[PDB]
Amino acid sequence: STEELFNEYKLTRPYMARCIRCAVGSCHSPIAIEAVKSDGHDGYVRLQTSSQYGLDSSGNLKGRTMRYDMHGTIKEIPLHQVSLYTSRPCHIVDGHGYFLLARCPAGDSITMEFKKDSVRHSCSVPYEVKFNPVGRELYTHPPEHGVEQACQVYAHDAQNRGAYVEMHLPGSEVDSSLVSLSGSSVTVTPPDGTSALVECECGGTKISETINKTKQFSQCTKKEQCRAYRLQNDKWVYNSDKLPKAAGATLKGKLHVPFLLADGKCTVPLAPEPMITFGFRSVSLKLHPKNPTYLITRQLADEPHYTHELISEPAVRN
Amino acid sequence: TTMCLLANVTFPCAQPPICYDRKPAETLAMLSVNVDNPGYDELLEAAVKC
Amino acid sequence: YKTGMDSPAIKCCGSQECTPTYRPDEQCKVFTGVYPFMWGGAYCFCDTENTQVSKAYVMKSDDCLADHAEAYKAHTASVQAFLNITVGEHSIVTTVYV
Amino acid sequence: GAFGDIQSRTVSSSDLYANTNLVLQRPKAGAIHVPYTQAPSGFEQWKKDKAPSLKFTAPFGCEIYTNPIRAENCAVGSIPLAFDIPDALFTRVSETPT
Amino acid sequence: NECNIPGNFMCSNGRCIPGAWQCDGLPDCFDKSDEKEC
Ligand SMILES: [Ca+2]
Repeated sequence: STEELFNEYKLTRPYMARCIRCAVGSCHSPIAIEAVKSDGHDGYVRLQTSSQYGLDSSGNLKGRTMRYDMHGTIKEIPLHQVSLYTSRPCHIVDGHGYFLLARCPAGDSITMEFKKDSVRHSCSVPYEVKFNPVGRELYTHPPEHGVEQACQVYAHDAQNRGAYVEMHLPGSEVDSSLVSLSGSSVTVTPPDGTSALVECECGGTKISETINKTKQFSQCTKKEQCRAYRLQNDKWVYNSDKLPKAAGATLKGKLHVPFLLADGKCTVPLAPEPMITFGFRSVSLKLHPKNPTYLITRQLADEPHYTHELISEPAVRN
Repeated sequence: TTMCLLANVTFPCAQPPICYDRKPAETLAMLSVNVDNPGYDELLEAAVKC
Repeated sequence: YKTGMDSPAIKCCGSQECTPTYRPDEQCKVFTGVYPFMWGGAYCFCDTENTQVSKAYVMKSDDCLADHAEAYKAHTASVQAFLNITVGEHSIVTTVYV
Repeated sequence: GAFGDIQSRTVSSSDLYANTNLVLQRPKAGAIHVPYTQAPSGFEQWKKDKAPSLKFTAPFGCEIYTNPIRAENCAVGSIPLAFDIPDALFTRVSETPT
Repeated sequence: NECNIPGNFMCSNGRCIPGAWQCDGLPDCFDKSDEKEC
């Protein structure tokens, strides 16, 4: 029953947003990044991007794809062309809607990039990504063998749960490949099956909504004075701050978010066994930690005198 | 039970009159006014499929 | 938390206003002297007297259900033991309250 | 910036108190975004500090558990007992060895 | 059996692939156990 899950991001389209670090400078990117969440334990993060996943360029379902917005025309590539990295390369697991799930190492940035023919697209964001160990032994890469604590990692399926984001009317995405000059006037050519609207300032205050017609206007000489917007009544976007909004109550629905933080099981390491030397009312502890290990002691009386210590070197505690 | 709205026609939320593969923007407008609804997920998964 | 942000309301050669919603910690401010850009060129034709409204609010995170901390108050406890009593080779195992 | 900057009354209360020091900032000249500046998650800062649990610090060697909040096996105090024994259980002398 | 991570489907060999990869028209588990009963 995956088609019942995917059917709500069919109402939506990918968009372009402002990314601060692109391949050269500051650009408008089709793969812009809204938020990175890293609160699952063993290295799984969940990116909310400005692209869409698990859908094809039409609206139907293709398996491992990124769907993006390239200056209005929606394009697509396979998922194995898209790579992202924090410090080391991350590994993309799955995608659903505006959301992506990756297995990432710890780092102070996220950079997603894909490669078209001779254009390289990138988007680096200053979003901190952390790695959260489980248990009282602080590893950096999850181990090979040990025991199994309970944990909380981002679930890998796109099951509808009780958490939502809010969708809206896309506003007037302005264009300038529409407006062009005649030999003596200004010419607006809206695309087929799409209505534009034109605001100019060459007479007094001029404004028009045009449909499907190469519609010239007299008294406008230079095309710097006319802005040709674009309109799409269908096809929701996210409530982004990198997009402008429409006029009047703005709201069209809400969608569920995939890959929520669920309870699970995680494998944790097991420290080398301490070597215990006994004496008269005293206990010595030889400790050889492989990776840093909390020692926590307490006494079973009315004053516990608890001791809490991160130990990362070979140490003897009496 | 929960009754959803497109007009003054309180239809059952499991039985919508329209679907997205028929209408591009009327389904989105029907979902627009019915956001404050405890049966919005029922209206949602019914309003996709015919 | 999760700082939610509404899209910027932009009017060309106009002036917006602040309409509140009483969302939690809902800040709103109106900025004048703005010449915004889209991907397809500039957005207004006016140099000055344009207006952009920022609106932000705090809502709780999507993972609030499985990752939250419960603040309680406790007083006047109640002790309860699982005894195993044998009186004259007749044994029971009963939760006694003490 | 500390524990409880979000205060939701229950998990599904739909009315949360929030004091997160949110301040809106002026957008960069030529860009459509909503820039803010707020204090970080006090819940995360509580999780970074977190003086250890009562499972490891409790006096008398208690064993704190979760689903009912309870302690176990705290070796403190003493239980008195009352036995109301019927007279039928008292066997006579000569029906036992001596 | 069941995987340790909740969103995962368990293949024939015990390999846990994501649950949206079951019955997708693409073979991921040994002997196509993601493509047996669809
Ligand atoms: Ca498969």
